[PDB]
Amino acid sequence: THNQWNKPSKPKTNLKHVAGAAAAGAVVGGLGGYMLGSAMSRPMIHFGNDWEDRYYRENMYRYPNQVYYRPVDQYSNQNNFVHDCVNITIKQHTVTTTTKGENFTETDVKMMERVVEQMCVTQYQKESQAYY
Amino acid sequence: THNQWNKPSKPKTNLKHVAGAAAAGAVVGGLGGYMLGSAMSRPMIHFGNDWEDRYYRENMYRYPNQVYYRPVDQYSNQNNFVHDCVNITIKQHTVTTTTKGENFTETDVKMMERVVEQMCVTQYQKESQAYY
Amino acid sequence: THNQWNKPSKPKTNLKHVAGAAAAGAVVGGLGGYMLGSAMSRPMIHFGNDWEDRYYRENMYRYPNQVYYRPVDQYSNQNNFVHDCVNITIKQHTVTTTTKGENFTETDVKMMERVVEQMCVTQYQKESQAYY
Repeated sequence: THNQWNKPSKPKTNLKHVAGAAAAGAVVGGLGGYMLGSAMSRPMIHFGNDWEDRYYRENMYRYPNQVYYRPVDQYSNQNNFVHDCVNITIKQHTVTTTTKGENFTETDVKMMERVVEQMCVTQYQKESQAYY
Repeated sequence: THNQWNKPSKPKTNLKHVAGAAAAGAVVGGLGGYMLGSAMSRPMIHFGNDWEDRYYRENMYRYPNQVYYRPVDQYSNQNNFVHDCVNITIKQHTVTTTTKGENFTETDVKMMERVVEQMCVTQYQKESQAYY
Repeated sequence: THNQWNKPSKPKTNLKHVAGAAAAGAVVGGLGGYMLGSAMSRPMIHFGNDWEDRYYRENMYRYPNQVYYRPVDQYSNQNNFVHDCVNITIKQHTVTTTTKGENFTETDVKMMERVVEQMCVTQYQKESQAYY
């Protein structure tokens, strides 16, 4: 006789963001930036009744991977990448307070002429010759 | 006779961000940046009843990986990368307070002429020759 | 007779950020930056009942990894990388207070002419010749 009696009370099980290869917010590029043979995930959760006998499972597995970066004649002049050019600030600030003033003049002058030429300029070639 | 009796009360099980290869927010590049044969994760959780007998499982596993970086004729002139050009500040600041003033003049002057030529400039070649 | 009786009360089990290869926020590049044969993780948690007999499992494993960096004719002129050019500040600052003042003049002059030429400039070649 085999008797299995199961009564789990208010279980909570949460799986979030389970993947073989996870690249949710990845930024990839640049002549073969990311190479991956294979990726596998197998989370297992057991909290019931389990009874097994005389079985034969999951035998003789092979996972052969070859990941080759093997170009023959590769010429790259400019290869670049940047993530962020962030929080760049230029200001002229004045705060003036006069609780009480009788006979006065206030002058506030601000000039910005040629403050910057290049601020966030990543890749360029100027007056340059390349021969192949 | 076999008896399995299971009554787990209010269990909480949380799996989050389980992957074989995790590159969620990765930045990758640059002529074969990231090379991975294989990546595997098998997290296992057991808090029930488990009973097993006369079994034969998970035998004879092979995980052969070859990761070769073998380019033959590779010419790279400029290869670069930067994460962030962040929090760059230029300012001219004045705070002025007068609580009481009779017969006075105030003059605030601020100039910015040519403060910066290049602020965040990553890769460039100027008046340069390359021969191949 | 086999009796298994299981009554775990309010267990909490948390797995977060479990991976074979973890590169969540990595920055990678540069002509074969990161090379890895294989990476595996198998975390296991047991707090139930577990009864096993006469079994044969997980035998005869092989994990052969070859990770070869072997370019034949590699020419790299400029290879570079920077993380951050952060928190760069140039400022001219004045705080003035006069609680009480009768007969006075205040002048405040700020100039920035040519403060910086290159602030965060990583890679460049200027008036340079390369022969191959």
